[PDB]
Amino acid sequence: MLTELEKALNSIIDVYNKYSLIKGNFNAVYRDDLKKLLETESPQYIRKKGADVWFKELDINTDGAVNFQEFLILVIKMGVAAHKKSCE
Amino acid sequence: MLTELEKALNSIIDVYNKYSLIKGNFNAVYRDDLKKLLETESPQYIRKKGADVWFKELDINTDGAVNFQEFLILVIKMGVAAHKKSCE
Amino acid sequence: MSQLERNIETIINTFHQYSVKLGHPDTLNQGEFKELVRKDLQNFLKKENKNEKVIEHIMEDLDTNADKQLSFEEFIMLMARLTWASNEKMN
Amino acid sequence: MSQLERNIETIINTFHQYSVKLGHPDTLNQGEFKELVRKDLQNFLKKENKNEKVIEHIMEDLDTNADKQLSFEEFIMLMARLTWASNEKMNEGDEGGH
Ligand SMILES: [Ca+2]
Ligand SMILES: [Ca+2]
Ligand SMILES: [Ca+2]
Ligand SMILES: [Ca+2]
Ligand SMILES: [Ca+2]
Ligand SMILES: [Ca+2]
Ligand SMILES: [Ca+2]
Ligand SMILES: [Ca+2]
Ligand SMILES: [Zn+2]
Repeated sequence: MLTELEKALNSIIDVYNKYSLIKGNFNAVYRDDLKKLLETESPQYIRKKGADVWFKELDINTDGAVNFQEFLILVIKMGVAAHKKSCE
Repeated sequence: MLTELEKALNSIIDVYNKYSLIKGNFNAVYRDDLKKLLETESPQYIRKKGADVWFKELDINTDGAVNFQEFLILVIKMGVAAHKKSCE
Repeated sequence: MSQLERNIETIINTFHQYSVKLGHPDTLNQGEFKELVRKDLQNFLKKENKNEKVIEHIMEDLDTNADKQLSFEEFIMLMARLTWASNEKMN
Repeated sequence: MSQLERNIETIINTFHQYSVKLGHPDTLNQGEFKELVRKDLQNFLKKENKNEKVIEHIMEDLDTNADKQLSFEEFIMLMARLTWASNEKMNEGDEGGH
C-alpha cells in the first residue's frame, strides 16, 4: 500500500485528469476547463488571479492547452502559497 | 556522431552550465547570473522584457534561483518567439 | 477544502512533521530529508533509497541556495517531479 | 548571434526541413514527424524509433489541439523534454563486454 504522501501525489494526477478527460486531447486542459478547475479546486486567493491570467502563465509553449507538466506549475505555486499561509 | 539537432540540444545544456557554474549550486542560476545570461545569450526583443521580469517569470517555486528545468521554460519561449519572428 | 487542497496540505504537513524535529523548524536538514524519503517515499523512491549517495545527489540538487537545508520551496520541486514520474510509470 | 540563438535556429531549421514537404508547410503531419525523428533524432530516440507505435504516441501527446499535425509550438515541447532527458543521461553516466 502507498504512503499518505504518495497517495496525495497520485491524487494530484487524478485532479488533472478530471479536467483533461473532458474533451479534445485527454492530456490537455483547455482555457474553459482550467477556469472550471480553478473555481472548483483552488482557494479564493488563487482564484482571484483570474483564469485567463493563470492560463497564459501556465501555457508556456502558447499552444492553447495546459498539459500535465504545465499543470504542475500551478501545483508548485499553490503549494508554496499554501505553505506561506500555513506558517502565517 | 550525433546529428546537428542533437548537438544543438546538448549545446543548450552547455549554455546553462556556463552560468550555473558561476557560484553556489551548479543547478542554480541566481538573479545576477540570469541578467548576465540574458545579456549574452538572448536577442534584444527578449532582453527588453527586463532581467528582473524574466527572473520572476522563471523562478516558479520562488526559491531565488532558475534551475535547469526553469531555464528550459526560457528556451521554449525564446524558440516560439524566434519562430514567430522568422515565420511572421 | 477540495481534493487538490487536501493533497497540498498533506505535502505541507508531511514536510513540517520532519522539519520541526531539529534546528530551524521550517527547513529540513540532510538527516530529516533522508528520514522523510525513507519512510514517506518508500515506494516512489524505492530504488534510490538503497543508495545513500543517490539520495544525497537529490538533496544537493534541490538545495538551490546551497545552505545544506531544504526549504519547502526547494522541496516542492521534488514533489512535482515524483508526481510526474508516477504518472509516467502508471501509463 | 549567440550560441543559444544558433541552437534555437537549428531547431527551427530542422522543423522547417520536414514541415514543408506535405500538407500545411508550417506543421508536421505524422509522416513528416516520423521522418524527422528517424533521421535527426536517431540517437536520442534510438529505442523509440524501433517501434513506430511509440513514435505515434509521442506525436498524439504533443498534438494538443487534436488536428493530426504538430505546430512549432507543439513541437518545441518535445525539444525541451529531449534536452532534459539528455541532461539526465549525462549525469547517470554510461556503461561499457563478454
Ligand atoms: Ca482534454
Ligand atoms: Ca501548453
Ligand atoms: Ca550556480
Ligand atoms: Ca526556482
Ligand atoms: Ca529543521
Ligand atoms: Ca536550501
Ligand atoms: Ca507539413
Ligand atoms: Ca496540432
Ligand atoms: Zn515556420
